[PDB]
Amino acid sequence: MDDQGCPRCKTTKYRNPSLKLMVNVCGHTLCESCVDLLFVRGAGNCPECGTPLRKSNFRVQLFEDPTVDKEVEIRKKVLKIYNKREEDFPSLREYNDFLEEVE
Amino acid sequence: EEDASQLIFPKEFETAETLLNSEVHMLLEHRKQQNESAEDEQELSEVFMKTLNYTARFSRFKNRETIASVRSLLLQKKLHKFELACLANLCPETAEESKALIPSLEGRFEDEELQQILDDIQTKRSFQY
Amino acid sequence: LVNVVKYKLDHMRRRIETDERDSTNRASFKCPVCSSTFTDLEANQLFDPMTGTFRCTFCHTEVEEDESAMPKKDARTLLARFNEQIEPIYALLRETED
Amino acid sequence: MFYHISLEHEILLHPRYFGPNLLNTVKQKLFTEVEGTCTGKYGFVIAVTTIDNIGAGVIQPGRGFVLYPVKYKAIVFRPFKGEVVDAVVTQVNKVGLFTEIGPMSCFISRHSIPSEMEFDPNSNPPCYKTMDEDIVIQQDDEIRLKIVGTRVDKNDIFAIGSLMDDYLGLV
Amino acid sequence: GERPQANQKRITTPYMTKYERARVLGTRALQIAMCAPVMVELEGETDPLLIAMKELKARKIPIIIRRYLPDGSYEDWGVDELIITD
Ligand SMILES: [Zn+2]
Ligand SMILES: [Zn+2]
Ligand SMILES: [Zn+2]
Repeated sequence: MDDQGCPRCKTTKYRNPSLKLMVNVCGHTLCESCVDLLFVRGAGNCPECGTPLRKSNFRVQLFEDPTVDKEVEIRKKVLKIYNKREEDFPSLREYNDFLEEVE
Repeated sequence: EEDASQLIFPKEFETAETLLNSEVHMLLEHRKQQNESAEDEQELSEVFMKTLNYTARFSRFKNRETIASVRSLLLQKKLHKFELACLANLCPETAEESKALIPSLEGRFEDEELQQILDDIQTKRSFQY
Repeated sequence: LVNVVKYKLDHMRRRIETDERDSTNRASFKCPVCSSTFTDLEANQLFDPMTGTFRCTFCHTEVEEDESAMPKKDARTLLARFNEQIEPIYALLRETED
Repeated sequence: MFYHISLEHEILLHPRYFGPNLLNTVKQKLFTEVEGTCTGKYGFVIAVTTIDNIGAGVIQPGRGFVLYPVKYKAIVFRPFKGEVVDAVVTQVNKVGLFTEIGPMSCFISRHSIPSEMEFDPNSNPPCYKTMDEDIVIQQDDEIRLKIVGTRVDKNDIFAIGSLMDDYLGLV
Repeated sequence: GERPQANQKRITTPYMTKYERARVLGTRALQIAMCAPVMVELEGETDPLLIAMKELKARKIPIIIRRYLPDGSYEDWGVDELIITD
């Protein structure tokens, strides 16, 4: 929980166990405290690089979904452009051999 | 408090008619004609010249009936009086740019119908003067 | 006694959050000559285009900060981490009651 | 935002300023009084459209002037929290950017400015240019910002803005 | 329309009272003293109390008496519709 770090406020996880955490598109985890604290100071920029955040692309949740950063990125990359490939490949393949390349 | 992102408007500015740049510039142009073709004896002020120049600097329309046509297509949908002027005065280009200016627009209708709405706005947009 | 201890823990945790939230939003301009606390909503009238700096109202003096003691852009981290120090000193007492 | 509602204000006329047409004297004085001012409830009155109805003459003791409850419809300007409009850069300072939207003055703090557009005090004209010199935002430029907090004051209303938002710059 | 009812039925006799004569003579004297157009023709006088008295006999003073009723309504009266009493 507190081992992944915190961007701006840095003092929020130690104040409330049932904290509402959010995610973005580049691949970070920002709680609800960093959303309002960064908007009154700047806007929607990535604390590490430069990722613009205009639309409401935040997924609010209080169950602590992003546990491991490795298993949360593979679930978003498949349900984006790889989920649409589940129909085009069966229209040309003939054996279970090319499906191992997608995995 | 008042908030334009969540449509938090008071009881006085809830059902008020909004105006854009070319509309105010048109009404202020009639006041200029009353000073050139009549003049009377009283002189105006510099504030009227600065306001008239600022409206024409950001204006994008010309004809009178053309402006009222833009505020017509942006009303039949589930929108608001504030969201109507933001999509008519600024004249958005793409469908994704419209939602970037209004936070309360993403939680409405899809972008399939919004693309056809902006087609009429860009058609009547005066590219040159 | 079980609920009385938990009653004070909710007010002691919110007292630091209230005193910190009511201290970051105040001011950030003060003249070191006339000792006048200015705000950020008056920068359009306290500016002089012939010098590029800020001035005052009834006098022509240069302003500075606003007494560095409030949680500013950099001093907020020093005061925010003080609330996290309550967890290690009370973890032996909170884990037992939980 | 430019609105169009009905306004009601008590106009005082001097007893000597009557003339032949009494209705024409009150109308000519209305345009040279309510215009250019601003209120905390209606907004910045620019000009009066069409005169609606004109009341009678109310006379009160101890006040020799005459009052006419003239009802009209004038345009106003009341900014709200969250409006995205364009601005014109007037002054550029190392502390913050000074922009103005017509008769309204704005303000952009330093923390709302990206680190790429850093202030360069070397050259004489102040501007906010990037490291690779891509865009240059100097005096008298058409930019875009978002209103953060509004404030009314006699006539010159205040409305702080931000620049860190996306889809801004020279439009 | 919900309060002024002077264009239908009037109950008070059309006659000027001693209270209305004092206000008309006092209000008109203050207006003329502040440079006001004389309704009648001046013959050569400078007393402000006499100018307003001469205009009262000529019933040319453009004022309307608004008598507020104690119930909540009010009635209107003119100079020509009220005969002065001396
Ligand atoms: Zn945080
Ligand atoms: Zn990043
Ligand atoms: Zn000073």
